[PDB]
Amino acid sequence: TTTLAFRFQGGIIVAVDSRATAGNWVASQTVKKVIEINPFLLGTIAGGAADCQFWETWLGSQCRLHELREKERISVAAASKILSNLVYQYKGAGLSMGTMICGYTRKEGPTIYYVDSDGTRLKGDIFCVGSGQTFAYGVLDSNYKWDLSVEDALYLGKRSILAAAHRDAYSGGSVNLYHVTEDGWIYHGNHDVGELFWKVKEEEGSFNNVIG
Amino acid sequence: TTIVGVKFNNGVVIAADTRSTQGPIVADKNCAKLHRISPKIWCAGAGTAADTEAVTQLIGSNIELHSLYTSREPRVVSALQMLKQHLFKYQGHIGAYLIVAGVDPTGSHLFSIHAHGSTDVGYYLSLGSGSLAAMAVLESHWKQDLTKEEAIKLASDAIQAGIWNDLGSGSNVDVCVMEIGKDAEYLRNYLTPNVREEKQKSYKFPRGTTAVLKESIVNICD
Amino acid sequence: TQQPIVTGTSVISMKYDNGVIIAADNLGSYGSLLRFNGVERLIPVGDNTVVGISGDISDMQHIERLLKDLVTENAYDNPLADAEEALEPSYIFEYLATVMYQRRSKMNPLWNAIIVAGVQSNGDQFLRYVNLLGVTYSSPTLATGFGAHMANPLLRKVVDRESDIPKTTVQVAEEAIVNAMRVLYYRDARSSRNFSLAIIDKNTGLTFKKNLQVENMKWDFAKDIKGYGTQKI
Amino acid sequence: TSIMAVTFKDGVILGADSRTTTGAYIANRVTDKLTRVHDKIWCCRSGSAADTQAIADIVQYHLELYTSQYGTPSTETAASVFKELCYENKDNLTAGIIVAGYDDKNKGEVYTIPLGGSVHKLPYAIAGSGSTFIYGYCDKNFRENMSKEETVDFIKHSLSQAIKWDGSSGGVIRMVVLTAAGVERLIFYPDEYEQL
Amino acid sequence: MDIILGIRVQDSVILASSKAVTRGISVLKDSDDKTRQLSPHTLMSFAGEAGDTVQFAEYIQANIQLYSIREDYELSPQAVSSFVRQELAKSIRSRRPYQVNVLIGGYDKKKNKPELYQIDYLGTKVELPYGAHGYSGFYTFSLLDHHYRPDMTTEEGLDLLKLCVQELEKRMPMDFKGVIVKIVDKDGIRQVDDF
Amino acid sequence: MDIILGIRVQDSVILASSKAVTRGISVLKDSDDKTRQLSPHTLMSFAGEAGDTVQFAEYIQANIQLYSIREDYELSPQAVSSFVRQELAKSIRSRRPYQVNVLIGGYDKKKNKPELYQIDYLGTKVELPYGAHGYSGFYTFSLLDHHYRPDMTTEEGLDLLKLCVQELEKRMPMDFKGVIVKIVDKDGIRQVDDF
Amino acid sequence: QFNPYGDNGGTILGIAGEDFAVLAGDTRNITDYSINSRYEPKVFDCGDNIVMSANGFAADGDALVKRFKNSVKWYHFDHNDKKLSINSAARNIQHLLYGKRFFPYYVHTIIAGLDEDGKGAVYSFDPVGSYEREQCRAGGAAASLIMPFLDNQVNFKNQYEPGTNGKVKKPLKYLSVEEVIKLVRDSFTSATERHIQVGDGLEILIVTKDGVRKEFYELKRD
Amino acid sequence: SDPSSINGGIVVAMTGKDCVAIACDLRLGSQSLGVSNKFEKIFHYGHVFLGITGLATDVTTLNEMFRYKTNLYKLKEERAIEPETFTQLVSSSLYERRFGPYFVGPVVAGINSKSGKPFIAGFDLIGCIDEAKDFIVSGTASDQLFGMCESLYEPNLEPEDLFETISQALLNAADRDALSGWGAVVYIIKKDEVVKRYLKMRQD
Amino acid sequence: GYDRALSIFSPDGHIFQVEYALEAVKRGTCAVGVKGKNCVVLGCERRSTLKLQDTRITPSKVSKIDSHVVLSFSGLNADSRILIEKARVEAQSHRLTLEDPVTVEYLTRYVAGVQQRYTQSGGVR
Ligand SMILES: *[C@@](C)(CO)[C@](*)(O)[C@H](CC(C)C)NC(=O)[C@H](Cc1ccccc1)NC(=O)[C@H](CC(C)C)NC(=O)[C@H](CCc1ccccc1)NC(=O)CN1CCOCC1
Ligand SMILES: *[C@@](C)(CO)[C@](*)(O)[C@H](CC(C)C)NC(=O)[C@H](Cc1ccccc1)NC(=O)[C@H](CC(C)C)NC(=O)[C@H](CCc1ccccc1)NC(=O)CN1CCOCC1
Ligand SMILES: *[C@@](C)(CO)[C@](*)(O)[C@H](CC(C)C)NC(=O)[C@H](Cc1ccccc1)NC(=O)[C@H](CC(C)C)NC(=O)[C@H](CCc1ccccc1)NC(=O)CN1CCOCC1
Ligand SMILES: [Cl-]
Ligand SMILES: [Mg+2]
Ligand SMILES: [Mg+2]
Repeated sequence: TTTLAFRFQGGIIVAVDSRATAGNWVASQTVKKVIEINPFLLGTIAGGAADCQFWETWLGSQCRLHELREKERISVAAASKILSNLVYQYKGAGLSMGTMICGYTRKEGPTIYYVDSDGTRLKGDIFCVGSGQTFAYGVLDSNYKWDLSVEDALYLGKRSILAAAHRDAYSGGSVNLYHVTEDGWIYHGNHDVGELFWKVKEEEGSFNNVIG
Repeated sequence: TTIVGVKFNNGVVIAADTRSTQGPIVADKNCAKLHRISPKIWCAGAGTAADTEAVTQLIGSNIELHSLYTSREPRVVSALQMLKQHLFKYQGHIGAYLIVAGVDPTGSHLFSIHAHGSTDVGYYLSLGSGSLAAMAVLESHWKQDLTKEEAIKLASDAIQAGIWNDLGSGSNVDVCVMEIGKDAEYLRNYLTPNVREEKQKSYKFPRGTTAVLKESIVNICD
Repeated sequence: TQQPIVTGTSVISMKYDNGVIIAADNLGSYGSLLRFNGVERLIPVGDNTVVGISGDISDMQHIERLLKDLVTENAYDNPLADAEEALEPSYIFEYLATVMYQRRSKMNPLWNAIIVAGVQSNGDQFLRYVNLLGVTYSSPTLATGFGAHMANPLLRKVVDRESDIPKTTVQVAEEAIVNAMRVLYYRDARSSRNFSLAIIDKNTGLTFKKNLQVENMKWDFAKDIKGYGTQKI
Repeated sequence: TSIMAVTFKDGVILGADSRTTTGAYIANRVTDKLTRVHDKIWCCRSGSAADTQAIADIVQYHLELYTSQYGTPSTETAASVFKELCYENKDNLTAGIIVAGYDDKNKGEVYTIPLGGSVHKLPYAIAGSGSTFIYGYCDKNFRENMSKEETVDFIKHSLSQAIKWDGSSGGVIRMVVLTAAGVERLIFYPDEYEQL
Repeated sequence: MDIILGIRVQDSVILASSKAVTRGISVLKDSDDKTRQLSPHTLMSFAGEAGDTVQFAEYIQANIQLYSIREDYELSPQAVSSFVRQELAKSIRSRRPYQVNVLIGGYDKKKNKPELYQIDYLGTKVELPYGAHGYSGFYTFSLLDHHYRPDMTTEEGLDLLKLCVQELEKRMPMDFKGVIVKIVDKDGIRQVDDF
Repeated sequence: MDIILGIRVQDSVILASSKAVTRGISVLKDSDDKTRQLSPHTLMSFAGEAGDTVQFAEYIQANIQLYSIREDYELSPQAVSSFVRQELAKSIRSRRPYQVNVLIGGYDKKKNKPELYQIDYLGTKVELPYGAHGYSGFYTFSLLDHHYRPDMTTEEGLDLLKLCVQELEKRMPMDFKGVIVKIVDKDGIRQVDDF
Repeated sequence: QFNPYGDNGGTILGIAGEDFAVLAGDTRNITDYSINSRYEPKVFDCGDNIVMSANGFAADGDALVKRFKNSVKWYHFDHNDKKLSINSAARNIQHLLYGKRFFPYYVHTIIAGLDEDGKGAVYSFDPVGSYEREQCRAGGAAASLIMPFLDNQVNFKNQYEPGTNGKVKKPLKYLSVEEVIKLVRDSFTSATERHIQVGDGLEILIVTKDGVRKEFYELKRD
Repeated sequence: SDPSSINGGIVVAMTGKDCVAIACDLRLGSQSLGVSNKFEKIFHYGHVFLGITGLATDVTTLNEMFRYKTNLYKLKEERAIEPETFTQLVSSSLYERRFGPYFVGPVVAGINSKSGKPFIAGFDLIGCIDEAKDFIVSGTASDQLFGMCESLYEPNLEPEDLFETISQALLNAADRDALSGWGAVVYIIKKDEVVKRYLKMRQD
Repeated sequence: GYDRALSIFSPDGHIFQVEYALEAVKRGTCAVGVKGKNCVVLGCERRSTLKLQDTRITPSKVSKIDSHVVLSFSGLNADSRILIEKARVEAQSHRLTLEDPVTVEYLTRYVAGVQQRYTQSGGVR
């Protein structure tokens, strides 16, 4: 996997690949690695497929029960901590989960929380998670500014996944984009790397290592 | 693999399947496991494919040089002795399991050799992953004083038992008959009971389906 | 986690036109030591089922007791215990298959391979296999251990598929089983000459044959075999 | 394996089963474990088939070369050559060999050579996996200066029990008689010896 | 030994190599030059097992310098890289192999072209527009995929290189104490003193 | 989690804790606050196994805050440190122990004295004038043995602390991305924003 | 030491059409190099127009199918005979599989049927419960052989429109039940040729709004 | 630490009507890291073509070794080596290193200049010859290639049609393997002309 | 364990034990709550039959549950301690998991839930 999400002037960008592997066997190219918890909360998944999917699907149920009981949408902090406290109970049992809880609330504003299976929980502006996280970091960090436009931010997130999809053997398939604003998350389409790479190469003039 | 050997009235017959595996994958569906050591001494091989081929060629080469040196037709016991001493020296690391048979001035012979260098004598023998399926048939149907046509039938039946019941064996049946006073006849693909059925569809693509980036003429000449 | 101690070898079986045949030798091996020679490894349940068991004998004796207890339990408050509500081969099998899998799932398996041979109430032949892993499968011929490697090939020459079952008589089928038992005596180092054979027919019922012996063996050719290559004497 | 050699009035008799195994599978049910290293010096082979054959082949070569130079070797000499191979290559060999031969001066002699490579001269010797089950029987029934018929019966009854209890032993009972008269091969089939 | 980078541009090859030498929980030196000049227009940076690296580099350097004297002629970067690969290809099946990864940057005077070769300890050679060994590649390759252009100048290459070092200094766990940068072109080899 | 230091001076306790959070070959965060306020005049820094550290710190924080509400009274640093030690002393013989090392800096309002306690994951407590956990101690202890005086001011303590961080930045293999410094005195806890 | 798992081999295949869906699987059951059965079905009708197969370790496969069949039964009892939708069944199966996260069912599971819009549906599961709806999926021993062929022939991957300079892709379209069965049969005959654990017979279950139909075809028995 | 799957890569060869085709991917990586997208795995010595998958250092070493041996062959024999003869040479050379082998999966392809017969062959790492009428496969996606070739292939294909079949076999197999892809090359070989085509494939 | 159902319904549809618990509250000292525009004030009565008291150490009538919530009561004094303790623990538990202090409604809902549980649990009054 490769997944990222960064915070900026116009909210939060979230971008992920869609590959799933069993060793060197490419099992799937169409996996959905953004879990839609509610209209204001997103969750990225990386690591063990079943672990991530099962427990973030479970997280959505816990968040639903919160707003039924409290008559109010759960905070991004509280949501992330439910998940982190869950995986901490299973610490040592061998769960493999690298997740990022992204969302907006009134009291917090746009917020991103990194959570992993060995119990680490971190608030932050930029995070890249997965086997190809380093490849995404390289492109993202070197082009990141707080004052990016919504248009430029969406592209940088897309381009960072594309970079990782190219170099990392265990990442690829397609890019799924999301934009989180004060009004909630907005889906910005599925982008197959098969067409996106050549489109980016020609227009941008990058990827000169590859035989054109 | 499945390989067998059966003695009869005036000679000996050996047989083998034609499957070659690479893990659970069938690499070759029609490989030849019957090897010629000398004109009238042939060898069926099971185990490590490269080793059975290599060890049989080496001994076959030295048998030829020996035959020229001594001005005599080579003997099966010479091939047997040279093989077992070679295999023993390498302590089983050369994974060749062989059924050695043939005719020579002494008569007709049938032996087996294992990777560690032990040899056995018999009227009927079987080696390889499907040796138990083959040996079951041999034990059920073998008798003393077999004819040529009976021995070929018994041998090919023993290989068939391996083909059907052992996953390590399959495809076709190779046979070699070595009769006294006659030329040895190598019957490549003696039986072919595993023919691929007609495919339901042709997958011939329309020309231009594959996307191309560059073309160029390659220079093979000087 | 176990290791098997006193063990029983191959159990072989096949279907024929009117019923099923099953056989197993009377040996209880203790490693390479052929320790016990009076061991019955075919156990009838009612007059329509025979359970053939290989592997650990202590676990076999446990299974005997379970089957014995199953007959008792079925008879309770059951006026039709010897008629419509009698134990079927399929009932007996599924019970064992449930136990075998439950035990493997608790990492404490019954170290056996079992073949339940019988005839159902509607006349259909029943023949199904189950082992220490809870793995189950059915086939016109079934065999355990060395039987799977040597018997099945021979028995499949008689009944290679479903359509060959009506064409196979009890005479032909028994002959193939007795032949298979001889081959196993030749080639299985933990086998014995003495064995038991059971026929469950839809017409003639259960015929249980004890104290059989492997006979008509070929050993004469051994005298002609000298040395291991050269040797002439 | 089950193997034995027994001295008696007229000479010595070697005896063996005919089973070769790969795990629990019987690779050969008609094996000949009694093998000739010289005219009237033979050996019983137990342990690795590959090792014992390799060894026996070398000993036969040595004794043939001995005979060309110094004439017929003694049974003791043959056992010494077996020992030298088994002892010096003890780390790489699995061979339990019994050496038996007939001299005219020394009559019948039996030397046994276990795994270690040590030599032991005995009136009779037993070896192989199935020998464990007949120590009691053979000790109680063996007598010195037996007749040919008595010694054949002693070996037949002994190997019959060894075969009966040892799964690694079976098939036919081969025997080889070594006397002044010459070399005689004997064979005994299951139908005879099993019901003893 | 950790970070070694290489970038081939229009008219030169630029090699950046980390200055830190660490053993245990101590940085023993922060001014280490992880490179040797094989010939006037060929430079080899190196990284790997302690001791092996310098021993191998100097052994190669000695052999190339011997060739230069014997023939009164400078070997091409392609020829040097092939010699180096063969040495490592022998090494890997030795009793104790050289655990050394290298980059060979050179300027071919006959072709008038810069050339960058990346060779690992197994003897795996590849000619590249940009290269890296160790964990460095996991950041720099994707970064260069984006920003690199084949027709760049040396000054543009140095800015592109600064961008790599900045990213490594931000995301790498270990402190590698900056880099020594060297440029290989038609005029030979020279070191950038202020980086 | 790596570097946590502590220096008790005349009238205060100063805790310095590294900002880096690393997993694998990536620094995930460079602004991490490795401390929790247990009470208005007691601060606990922590370092160790991922997940365990924060889980343990917050669990202690919750318990001390519960005590404060129940009794309407602040526990002494000595009492807090003894409670923490016992928790770790239980932990070590559990099915899965907390692998967390802590420093507890506090100002005792009854004694009018600063106090620094160093407790490891085994539950080994010691009161010290200066303390450190992990590899940090191998540099800082000898440095403080030399430069530390018991009658120093808070400003002198911060200069003494700068001297430690400089040495660590020079000789430590890993980049720990600087430290967050906090001061505990009679007026409570406050953070030095510019360090 | 006791190993609670085993490999019973075999391979399975699911393909979805516009108003139908197929779930195929060979009938061979094996352990190591022995054949256990030439006809042991592992594709099952579970009710509510849902077909299911759990290929891998047969004991776990049978246990899972048995439990899901039972889950369907109790779904009817607890919710007024309501039809279990394919999407609901999939989620239910995830909880069955993940329920044994720390002692898994060693199986690749595939279910097939029709979604609530009446369109063909195929879902696939890993051993611990991660699932995904797809037009296409092969599972089991020969999945690596069959799957890329399906990508090419079902989803038209790497196929471009002739003469468009590799710029226009081959347009996606649903396949007829006749065309799908051709691809299934060719996939299995190809897999039988090159994989030793695949053969004997092929059993296809086709699911339409009318019900569940079956089709059987012979495969090579070597 | 499995030599055969560190660098990754694939080679496939097919026969047609009076022609052969051999094709390979372009990836060279170090496990997950993709390093080079120009690493060709097919070489040629005269009219005989050799493809090599496996450990890249050995791919390079063996190419240089067979160039060495075929050059001496040509000087002494005064003719180009034929595919049948070259196949034997490869087998000899590999088995020479029986107990310390090159970690490779070579594939010979070419047309015999005397008889005009199309010829292909494969080997294991210790030199066992795998001759075939239809096709030979090799590399980290060999399973995938076996599946594609066995279904897509048919005998007596024309060069233009054969190109489409082998190209689709390679591409769809490479897309199901993480360590293969990153570009591809296809050689179409006729009796006295050879066309080399670079394929457009997904770059992930 | 003591299982007896002490709180049960009577023919007229009343739970007498709950109603007799109200009588205990009616016996207790008066407590008053008044909320203004920007504040809340909790007034409490203390009976003056007890002289020679030590007002420093005597348990105060108003208790802090957290730094922002307070709880006063009327009725059995010993019973009130159990509710206050449970509420104080839940207040810290909420801060730990939700990373935010309890609302006054939530804390009330919790305390009320505890009181309810004791009206249909066996063995308790
Ligand atoms: C990038 C793409 C790769 O790391 C991402 O990190 C993705 C995350 C996405 C899918 C959410 N990770 C994976 O794809 C993940 C890698 C992985 C594998 C194993 C453990 C941890 C991480 N892959 C999986 O989870 C696959 C997904 C399937 C193929 C759709 N599942 C498996 O590999 C399963 C379950 C593994 C498992 C985990 C925990 C306990 C038991 C099992 N295993 C198999 O399918 C085994 N199999 C048998 C023979 O066929 C080959 C595969
Ligand atoms: C029956 C069919 C047994 O299944 C027969 O015994 C035949 C004998 C015939 C071919 C003469 N045996 C095989 O087919 C034999 C089975 C086997 C496999 C592995 C070890 C021993 C026996 N198969 C082979 O020898 C193949 C021949 C190929 C298909 C041309 N070779 C391999 O499978 C090699 C094994 C090489 C080897 C080296 C050192 C010691 C033992 C064996 N394996 C590979 O090439 C696998 N791998 C591919 C990726 O690259 C690295 C190696
Ligand atoms: C009785 C049977 C036992 O003492 C006799 O002593 C005979 C002696 C006669 C034959 C001269 N011994 C054997 O039959 C002997 C038993 C044995 C087995 C293993 C080590 C030492 C002794 N059997 C063999 O030597 C067979 C003969 C073959 C089938 C022709 N060889 C094997 O079983 C080989 C031997 C490999 C070996 C291992 C250690 C030292 C020397 C050689 N083993 C295998 O092939 C392994 N086999 C693979 C299949 O799974 C089961 C094990
Ligand atoms: Cl022997
Ligand atoms: Mg990739
Ligand atoms: Mg077969």
